[PDB]
Amino acid sequence: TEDEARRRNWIERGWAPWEEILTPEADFARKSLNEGEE
Amino acid sequence: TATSISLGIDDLLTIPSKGWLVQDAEQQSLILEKHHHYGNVHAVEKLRQ
Repeated sequence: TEDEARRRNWIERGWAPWEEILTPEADFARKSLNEGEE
Repeated sequence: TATSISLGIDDLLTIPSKGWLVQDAEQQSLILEKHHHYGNVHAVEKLRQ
C-alpha cells in the first residue's frame, strides 16, 4: 500500500520530503499542468 | 530562344524578411531551451515548440 512503501522509503532509502523553493515559472508549471494541456 | 531565359545565383531571390523571421525563431527557441534546463517546461513542450 501507499503507507508501507512511504515508510520503507524513509527507513531503507532515506527519503524525506525536503522543501523545494521554486521560481514563479516553476511554481506555475506544477500548478497549471495538473489541469490539462491547453 | 530570342528572350534567352537563364538562371544565376542572383536570380535565386530570397524574400527580404527571412533574416528577421529566422532570427525571431532562433530567439524563441533559445529562451525555451534555457527554461527547459531550469525545469520550467517539460521535454514534450520543448519538442512541440
